[PDB]
Amino acid sequence: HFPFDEQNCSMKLGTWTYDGSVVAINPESDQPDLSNFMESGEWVIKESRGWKHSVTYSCCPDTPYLDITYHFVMQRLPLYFIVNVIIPCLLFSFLTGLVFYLPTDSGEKMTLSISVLLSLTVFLLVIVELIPSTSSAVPLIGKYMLFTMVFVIASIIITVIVINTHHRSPSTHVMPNWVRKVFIDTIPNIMFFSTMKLIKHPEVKSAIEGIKYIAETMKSDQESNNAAAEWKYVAMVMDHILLGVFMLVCIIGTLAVFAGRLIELNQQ
Amino acid sequence: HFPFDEQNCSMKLGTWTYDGSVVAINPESDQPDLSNFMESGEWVIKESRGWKHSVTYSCCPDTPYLDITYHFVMQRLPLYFIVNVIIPCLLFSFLTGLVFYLPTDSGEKMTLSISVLLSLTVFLLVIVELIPSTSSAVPLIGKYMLFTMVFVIASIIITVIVINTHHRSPSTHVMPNWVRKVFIDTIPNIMFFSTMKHPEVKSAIEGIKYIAETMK
Amino acid sequence: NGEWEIVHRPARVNVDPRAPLDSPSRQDITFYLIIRRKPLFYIINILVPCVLISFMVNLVFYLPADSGEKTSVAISVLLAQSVFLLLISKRLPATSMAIPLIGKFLLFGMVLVTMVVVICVIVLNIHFRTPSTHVLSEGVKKLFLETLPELLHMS
Amino acid sequence: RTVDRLCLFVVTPVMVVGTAWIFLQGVYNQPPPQPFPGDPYSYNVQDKRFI
Amino acid sequence: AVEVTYFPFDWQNCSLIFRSQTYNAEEVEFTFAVDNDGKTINKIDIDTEAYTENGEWAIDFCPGVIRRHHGGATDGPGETDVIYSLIIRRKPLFYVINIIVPCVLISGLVLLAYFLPAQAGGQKCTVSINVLLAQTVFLFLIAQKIPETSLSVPLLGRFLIFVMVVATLIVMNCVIVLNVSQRTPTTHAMSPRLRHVLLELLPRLLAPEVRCCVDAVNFVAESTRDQEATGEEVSDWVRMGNALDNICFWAALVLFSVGSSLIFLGAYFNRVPDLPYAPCIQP
Amino acid sequence: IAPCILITLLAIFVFYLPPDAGEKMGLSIFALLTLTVFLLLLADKVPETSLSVPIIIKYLMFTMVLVTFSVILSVVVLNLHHRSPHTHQMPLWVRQIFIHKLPLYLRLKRPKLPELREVVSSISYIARQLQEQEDHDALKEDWQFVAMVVDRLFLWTFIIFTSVGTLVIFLDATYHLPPPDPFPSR
Ligand SMILES: *[C@@H]1O[C@H](CO)[C@@H](O[C@@H]2O[C@H](CO)[C@@H](O[C@@H]3O[C@H](CO[C@H]4O[C@H](CO[C@H]5O[C@H](CO)[C@@H](O)[C@H](O)[C@@H]5O)[C@@H](O)[C@H](O[C@H]5O[C@H](CO)[C@@H](O)[C@H](O)[C@@H]5O)[C@@H]4O)[C@@H](O)[C@H](O[C@H]4O[C@H](CO)[C@@H](O)[C@H](O)[C@@H]4O)[C@@H]3O)[C@H](O)[C@H]2NC(C)=O)[C@H](O)[C@H]1NC(C)=O
Ligand SMILES: *[C@@H]1O[C@H](CO)[C@@H](O[C@@H]2O[C@H](CO)[C@@H](O[C@@H]3O[C@H](CO[C@H]4O[C@H](CO)[C@@H](O)[C@H](O[C@H]5O[C@H](CO)[C@@H](O)[C@H](O)[C@@H]5O)[C@@H]4O)[C@@H](O)[C@H](O[C@H]4O[C@H](CO)[C@@H](O)[C@H](O)[C@@H]4O)[C@@H]3O)[C@H](O)[C@H]2NC(C)=O)[C@H](O)[C@H]1NC(C)=O
Ligand SMILES: *[C@@H]1O[C@H](CO)[C@@H](O[C@@H]2O[C@H](CO)[C@@H](O[C@@H]3O[C@H](CO[C@H]4O[C@H](CO)[C@@H](O)[C@H](O[C@H]5O[C@H](CO)[C@@H](O)[C@H](O)[C@@H]5O)[C@@H]4O)[C@@H](O)[C@H](O[C@H]4O[C@H](CO)[C@@H](O)[C@H](O)[C@@H]4O)[C@@H]3O)[C@H](O)[C@H]2NC(C)=O)[C@H](O)[C@H]1NC(C)=O
Ligand SMILES: *[C@@H]1O[C@H](CO)[C@@H](O[C@@H]2O[C@H](CO)[C@@H](O[C@@H]3O[C@H](CO[C@H]4O[C@H](CO)[C@@H](O)[C@H](O)[C@@H]4O)[C@@H](O)[C@H](O[C@H]4O[C@H](CO)[C@@H](O)[C@H](O)[C@@H]4O)[C@@H]3O)[C@H](O)[C@H]2NC(C)=O)[C@H](O)[C@H]1NC(C)=O
Ligand SMILES: *[C@@H]1O[C@H](CO)[C@@H](O[C@@H]2O[C@H](CO)[C@@H](O[C@@H]3O[C@H](CO[C@H]4O[C@H](CO)[C@@H](O)[C@H](O)[C@@H]4O)[C@@H](O)[C@H](O[C@H]4O[C@H](CO)[C@@H](O)[C@H](O)[C@@H]4O)[C@@H]3O)[C@H](O)[C@H]2NC(C)=O)[C@H](O)[C@H]1NC(C)=O
Ligand SMILES: CC(C)CCC[C@@H](C)[C@H]1CC[C@H]2[C@@H]3CC=C4C[C@@H](O)CC[C@]4(C)[C@H]3CC[C@]12C
Ligand SMILES: CC(C)CCC[C@@H](C)[C@H]1CC[C@H]2[C@@H]3CC=C4C[C@@H](O)CC[C@]4(C)[C@H]3CC[C@]12C
Ligand SMILES: CC(C)CCC[C@@H](C)[C@H]1CC[C@H]2[C@@H]3CC=C4C[C@@H](O)CC[C@]4(C)[C@H]3CC[C@]12C
Ligand SMILES: CC(C)CCC[C@@H](C)[C@H]1CC[C@H]2[C@@H]3CC=C4C[C@@H](O)CC[C@]4(C)[C@H]3CC[C@]12C
Ligand SMILES: CC(=O)OCC[N+](C)(C)C
Repeated sequence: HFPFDEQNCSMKLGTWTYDGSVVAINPESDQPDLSNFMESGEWVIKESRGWKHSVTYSCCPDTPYLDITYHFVMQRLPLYFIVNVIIPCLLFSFLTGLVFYLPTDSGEKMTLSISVLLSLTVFLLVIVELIPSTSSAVPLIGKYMLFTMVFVIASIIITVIVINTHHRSPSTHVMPNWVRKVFIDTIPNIMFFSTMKLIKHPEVKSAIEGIKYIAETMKSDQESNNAAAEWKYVAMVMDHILLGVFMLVCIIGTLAVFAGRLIELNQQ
Repeated sequence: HFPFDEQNCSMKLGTWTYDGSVVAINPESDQPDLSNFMESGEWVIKESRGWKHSVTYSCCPDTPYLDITYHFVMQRLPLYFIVNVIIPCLLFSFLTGLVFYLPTDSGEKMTLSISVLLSLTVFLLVIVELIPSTSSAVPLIGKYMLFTMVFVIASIIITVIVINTHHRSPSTHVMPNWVRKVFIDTIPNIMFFSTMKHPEVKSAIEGIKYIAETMK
Repeated sequence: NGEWEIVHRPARVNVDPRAPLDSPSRQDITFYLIIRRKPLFYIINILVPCVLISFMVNLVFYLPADSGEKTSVAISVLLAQSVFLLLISKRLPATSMAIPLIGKFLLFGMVLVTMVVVICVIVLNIHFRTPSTHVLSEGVKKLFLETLPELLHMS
Repeated sequence: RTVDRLCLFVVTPVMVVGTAWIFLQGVYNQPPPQPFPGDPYSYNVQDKRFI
Repeated sequence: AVEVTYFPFDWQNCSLIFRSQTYNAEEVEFTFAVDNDGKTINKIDIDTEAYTENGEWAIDFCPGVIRRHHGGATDGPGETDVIYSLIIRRKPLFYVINIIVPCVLISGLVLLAYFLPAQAGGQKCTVSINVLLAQTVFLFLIAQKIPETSLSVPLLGRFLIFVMVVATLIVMNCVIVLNVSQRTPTTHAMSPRLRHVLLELLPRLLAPEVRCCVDAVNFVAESTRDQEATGEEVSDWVRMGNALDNICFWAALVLFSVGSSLIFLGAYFNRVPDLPYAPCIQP
Repeated sequence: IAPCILITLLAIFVFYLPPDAGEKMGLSIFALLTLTVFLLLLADKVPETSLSVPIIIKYLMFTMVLVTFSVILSVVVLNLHHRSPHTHQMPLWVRQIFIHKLPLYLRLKRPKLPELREVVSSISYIARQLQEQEDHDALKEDWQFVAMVVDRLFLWTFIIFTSVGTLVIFLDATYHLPPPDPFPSR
């Protein structure tokens, strides 16, 4: 649950070379003396308690071995990690989804996504130094950072797919019928949809045929423009769906990571 | 003057509990003994000297205590800081001014300027680590870093202004007379570059005229 | 230990036959610890981000040349790998017996990303050719516009 | 575009296979079954070497 | 214990507590030494012959107090100690030049994105997101300097987080303006509400040969007319984006200036309190 | 060393990137930023004395100077490429050197009734405008060909200087052998 974790640290004290039949130890009080305890800026001691234990081994029934164990239940103060670690990661997670509202024709989607990735990579240098290096379990803050890295990389992959779709033309591709039915017809109906979708002379003869050539050329160009516009519209629809999905993923991932432990701490 | 700084490090030595009237200390020589001194790869000892002093303290108002202060005046060897710190800063500072030779139509002005700023930002960490948190003075290397930073910031601001001027639409913004007077007429003199009956037939005729006017 | 698990823990009495009896080096008792690292921390915090970012460079081949953002993606991946190498350089000794496995992967990925940047440069150079600059021979057309597209099953 | 697709089909499998090889060296790296090579004894209390 | 709230424009209260390790107050007691004039020196003494000034920390006050406690019968023998309170003031000159001023300038660069064009070669996002990358580098720097306690947040960290949030919101603003400016009729329908708000309400607030050739010529004329109309609609979208950029610049400037001013005026009013003690060092 | 070599090859290959891609600045300057990262990496390992400079530091500063010069020369090439044909007239010496002499030595071969009266006037105007468009295109192509020639010259220059400098430094490092005798005669 780091940095919202609670620890239980003990101090076991005993006479090293004397057993209970020669030297007996008893607690002075049921609790450690905290009357002269200096305030900690990182931990709050919730509970403290000293227990005496006596162990008799089956081999030696007349020789007890004694100890006194003082345990402290302590709660970390999480403000430093909240400010320095969690908030920047949340900002990068939020910035991840904004690429899907940027137009492809801007020519800056890759800039935005890659710069968010580079910022996260630099932030790794803070994460590694401020996170425990144990392998008993994954820190919760580490789970959040891995989540953010994975989904910015996914955003980059899907953005590359969207940019590839935007630039398709009849000179390279032909729209499948399923693409049309899924993206131009069905999806926008569950969306806002406020979007579209004498003469013998060689020279006079050459001039007439040339004028017809220009007219045919721009007819073909307009047809290709319409097909490219259909591809661009498909790309825009995918971008809107992905914007919604990624913002939802950001919110739900943040909550699914932190809210369980935060609600548990609120109950206490 | 860091990294071209000279320091004067002292060593005050004296008998703690004996005053000059019971124990007297005298220097063996006017200078510290440097016969067995190992050469330093970072400092050169320009001067060294030992002075005897008799000082009265508040604790013992009537008994002056003696001390010998040995001071060393040393000069830093700046080659390491020149090569490792200053030269990259020179490189970025020189690259700062080149955005104004980069055309706007390239669409790369902000890339160059902001990336130079990023490099200097990455370099600011080293200069931060190398000096004390002391308010007596700003180091010369710190002054140079701040100057380069402000230089790049001003370059970015003026580059944004230039880009804004370049893409100014004719329709939205008419050219003011002061702009045309200064930048197009006055300034270019000091520098040197150039100075800048079926209805269907009627429908076709009107269409050709429309194309001509559109290209007008 | 949070990072090490004990696999073997033998003890031995070692006697050097060649050493003299009156030497302190004749006899010793040695206790050995064979320990395995638990790599979960390094996996989660280094290897998955580094491997994913390195694999991300292959997306440039699916980026159209008209985007004007291929080499930027590739060189940025190289910069990220450099940051990872900076991270890893502080955690291991600078020994010469072997290249670490993570170091092997980082060097391999950086060489591959450099090759990818070169490929992107060449592809962009080919893309922006015009009649006024270059001549498009018929063999080049026959190969790259009818033969390889059929072989590669491009749309 | 054709050159780009060929590079996609050549470079990507090479990187995948190289990464797989490099990390498979480490994944199946294990300490030896016995503490000392050439010595079959396990040095464990489950096998006491009685006199 | 370091009170971090106004770091690096902070002042601290460091205690020096002296006591007998062995004896209770009844066995050994303390009194302050008296000067040559017979005045009790209830403070840290400073001899001008044997004092050096710390470059970063100035000592404003240093009173001393002899405390007696546990004198009640329920506590047993009385105990005593002597506590000196060094009230020290940081000299923040280094943090101002090396960290704060560069951070402020680079954070303020994000406001320039509103003045770049909302077109392909404008590079608004390239400016703002890279400012966010530079701020992340500054976060790496600041993590190595600030204290690592959680009783409050240092002012340096608060300012950095604030400018990062502002830069993120301005990145979102740039994305929205780029989205609005680059709408084309073939993929976006004109919105009369947004147009009326942005462009009207808001400035106020603040033979077959002959026939076939004629057909081709008419086709060309109509194609040119359609192209002109599409260009006109693109112009309206661009103008609406420009108006949005214009007002959003003022909003962002007000937010940035007000927040930075409040954060640093918090430091301005954090001065060593006017205590009734004599100064530690005589002038 | 290997990352430095890789970044150096990318610095060389910037001169093969076409100006119309709008990507030379990004590649060159990010190569420089990567070199800065490796300077940070080396900062934790090098001796901090000032009697001499390590050879690896000389190599790292040589690479940084090379990448900086790649940035500068790429800016020069982009300035030549996007030169406005009408505000800038090509000097005759530029034409002679960079369009006629240099391309041969660089193996760069450049390829190759009032209504009727008003109709006539409109057609003549359109043809005249297309003629001026062609002339502007020709001048722009001349400037762009000069930019291409200059880019190829800088590519060859960078290859030569890089190879020579890297060879010199690597041979200086390689032949530094330990003493055959512990106490050499000096
Ligand atoms: C954080 O971590 C710490 C651990 O570091 C943890 O501390 C534990 O706290 C719990 C309390 O919540 C402790 O449990 C209590 O222990 C009391 C002391 O137990 C010892 O002493 C007993 C008394 O010995 C004398 O009397 C008996 C006859 O009664 C006699 O035979 C003896 O010779 C001697 O004269 C002794 O009986 C007891 O032995 C038991 O336990 C050991 C060890 O498991 C076992 O080997 C024995 O067989 C036997 O079961 C032991 O030596 C104890 O008095 C107390 O009992 C009360 O509660 C129980 C609840 O089940 C009731 O049944 C009982 O009637 C009493 O009301 C209770 O068991 C525990 O020992 C602490 N552990 C340590 C190591 O300190 C904190 O709780 C943690 N904090 C968190 C999580 O918040
Ligand atoms: C973890 O690390 C520990 C060390 O800290 C490893 O323990 C070492 O394991 C190896 C392999 O099990 C041991 O080597 C073997 O030693 C035996 C015994 O040899 C002894 O007795 C011989 C007879 O008196 C004597 O000749 C030997 O001395 C010779 O060799 C040493 C080598 O250092 C040399 O210094 C001397 O001058 C001699 O030349 C020694 O005192 C030996 O029988 C084994 O034989 C192997 O090698 C021979 C060829 O040389 C070959 O013919 C055999 O078939 C066989 O392969 C072998 O040398 C070593 O002694 C241990 N070191 C200790 C205990 O300190 C441990 O294995 C590591 N665990 C891992 C990696 O899992
Ligand atoms: C690593 O670092 C160590 C030092 O820490 C290096 O060791 C030094 O190496 C040099 C060169 O090998 C040595 O200088 C040579 O010394 C020999 C022997 O001189 C000694 O014996 C003499 C006996 O007759 C005696 O007279 C000498 O005394 C004089 O010189 C010493 C010098 O320290 C001086 O202190 C005295 O006051 C005297 O003046 C001394 O005890 C000598 O034969 C060599 O002569 C060479 O140079 C002369 C130049 O005139 C030339 O004529 C000869 O032909 C010959 O070429 C030379 O002076 C030095 O003494 C070593 N220092 C030590 C051992 O402490 C070591 O070499 C380094 N290793 C590497 C690989 O770099
Ligand atoms: C680095 O810092 C050290 C201090 O830490 C400086 O050292 C000072 O050096 C100057 C000399 O340059 C010293 O001044 C000389 O002191 C001598 C001894 O003074 C003591 O003893 C006499 C006799 O009992 C007492 O009267 C006196 O009060 C002291 O107790 C004097 O004999 C010298 O006098 C001669 O020089 C002066 C100046 O030229 C003449 O006017 C005299 O007539 C006479 O010729 C002289 O005053 C000084 O005391 C040193 N201070 C300490 C604390 O050691 C270094 O100079 C400094 N380095 C640099 C380069 O900044
Ligand atoms: C720098 O740090 C020092 C040390 O922390 C501060 O000096 C202490 O300041 C606190 C107040 O913040 C003082 O505590 C107050 O003492 C008053 C006097 O009673 C004390 O002295 C008598 C002497 O006979 C004892 O019998 C008695 O037990 C006390 O020790 C109290 O009247 C005050 O009471 C208030 O607080 C308590 C809770 O703590 C409430 O229960 C009361 O109702 C009431 O509200 C208080 O306890 C302390 O004595 C000072 N220590 C010294 C001077 O040695 C400096 O002020 C600080 N400097 C700054 C911040 O500028
Ligand atoms: C693309 C996906 C797979 C992410 C990249 C995974 C890379 C980094 C590989 C390299 C070595 C791999 C590890 C090697 C061994 C094991 C086996 C078992 O103990 C669980 C998984 C685990 C621990 C692997 C997890 C994934 C791993 C860390
Ligand atoms: C190819 C890319 C993703 C590089 C990383 C490959 C990693 C994720 C793969 C390659 C081979 C995999 C191993 C193959 C087989 C097994 C045995 C089984 O008990 C599951 C874990 C384990 C040990 C796998 C762990 C993950 C692994 C190491
Ligand atoms: C996100 C933007 C708006 C704000 C950025 C600065 C952040 C870090 C600031 C804004 C408000 C601040 C909080 C305001 C008040 C308190 C109560 C105090 O007893 C402990 C610190 C604490 C809990 C602050 C922590 C830092 C804080 C959360
Ligand atoms: C030439 C450019 C492009 C490459 C980078 C500059 C390099 C070669 C320069 C910068 C500073 C220089 C060093 C500065 C001073 C000294 C001390 C003396 O013993 C002469 C050589 C030596 C050690 C120089 C060697 C060359 C050097 C390292
Ligand atoms: C007598 C005695 O111990 O004095 C110590 C202080 N000093 C060295 C300044 C006189």
